[PDB]
Amino acid sequence: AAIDKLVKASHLIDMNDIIREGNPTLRKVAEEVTFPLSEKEEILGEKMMQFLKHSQDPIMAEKLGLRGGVGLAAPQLDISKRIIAVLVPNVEDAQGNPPKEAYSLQEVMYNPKVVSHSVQDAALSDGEGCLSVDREVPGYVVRHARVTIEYFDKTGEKHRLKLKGYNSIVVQHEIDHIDGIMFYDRINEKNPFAVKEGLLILE
Ligand SMILES: [Zn+2]
Ligand SMILES: [Zn+2]
Ligand SMILES: [Zn+2]
Ligand SMILES: [Zn+2]
Ligand SMILES: [Zn+2]
Ligand SMILES: [Zn+2]
Ligand SMILES: [Zn+2]
Ligand SMILES: [Zn+2]
Repeated sequence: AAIDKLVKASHLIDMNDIIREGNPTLRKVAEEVTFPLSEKEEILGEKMMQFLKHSQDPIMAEKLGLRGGVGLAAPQLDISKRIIAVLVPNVEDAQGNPPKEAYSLQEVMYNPKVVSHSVQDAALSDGEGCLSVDREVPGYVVRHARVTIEYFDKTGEKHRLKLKGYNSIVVQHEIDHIDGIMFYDRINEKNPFAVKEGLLILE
C-alpha cells in the first residue's frame, strides 16, 4: 500500500506523496497507533521529520521541489494514523549569529491531543497555508492561544507539554489533520479577517 512505498529505505518523501484537498482521507478521524510501534510506523515518523528538514534546507528543497514547512501529518501522505511531525526553527540574530537552540520544537508525536487550553484565542497575522491546498486562502485561522498537549514518542514514552505562540498554532494545525479538520474550517465564513475582541494576533 502507500505506507510500503513511503518506508522503502531509499525513498524520500516529496510533494508527489502528499494528497490534495478533496481526497477523502483528509476528512477522516485517523486511527490511534498501538505500542510497541511497528517498524513501518517508526520509519514513517522518521521520513516525515526528514521531509521537514529537507523542506527547510534551501538546497534539498530545491533538489526535491519542496515548499518550506513546519509540520506534516500522516493523513497528508494518505496514511490514516495519528502521527505528526513538527519542526519549528529559531532564527538568526541581526548580526548573523545562529540561535542558541536550532529549533523551538522538534518532535515526532504519536497519538497527540489537546487536553486543556486557554480561553483566549490567537491567530497568525499572515494566515495559514497547507501542503495539501493549492489555492490562496485569506483570513485569520482562529485557534487556542495556549494549549497543554499529551503525546507519545516512538518509544511509547508519554509526554505532557504546554505550548504558546507559534508552536501552539503549528501543533494545533497538525492535530486537526488527524481529526479530519482543515485550517479554513476555522476561518470566519462571512469576513475572513473579523477580529472578536481579545483575539491575540501573532506576528
Ligand atoms: Zn515519493
Ligand atoms: Zn529508527
Ligand atoms: Zn537529507
Ligand atoms: Zn492526561
Ligand atoms: Zn475546550
Ligand atoms: Zn496542514
Ligand atoms: Zn480545541
Ligand atoms: Zn468557509
